[PDB]
Amino acid sequence: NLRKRNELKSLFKNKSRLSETYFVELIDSTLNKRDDRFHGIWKPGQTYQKGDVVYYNHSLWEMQSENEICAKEEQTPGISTDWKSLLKELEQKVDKLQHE
Amino acid sequence: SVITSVSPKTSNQDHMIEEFIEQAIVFNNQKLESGVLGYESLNDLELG
Repeated sequence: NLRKRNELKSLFKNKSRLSETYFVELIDSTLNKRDDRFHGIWKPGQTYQKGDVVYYNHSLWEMQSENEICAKEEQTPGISTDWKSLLKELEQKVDKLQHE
Repeated sequence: SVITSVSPKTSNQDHMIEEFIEQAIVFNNQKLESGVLGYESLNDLELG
């Protein structure tokens, strides 16, 4: 949040010595997928925790279960009852009104 | 002047030839820099 690519690139030159403040600024300024809760695309074989956000087909899903889970091959967001999404609830509701 | 060779029966000097040994080698080549980025292996950066 603090710095840009052109500011971070300014600390790593050809004749300088390393220091811990450079890595502190490097770690704080990029996105930590564990601490900010965002993992990108769903993959089987991972482990997730309560609150994680994941993109599966055309929707973002938040995990509801409070204990860690192993992402199983044949359990996928939409099939299981761990995950949740609003773009599907609202989709079905509007489909219902359209049909009615 | 005309150039010729050295001989142990016209002078008392010869050509000096000895054997080169690999394990007894010493290098004479100093590093231009040390301890900074771009000049050391990743194992040797101490994060000063």
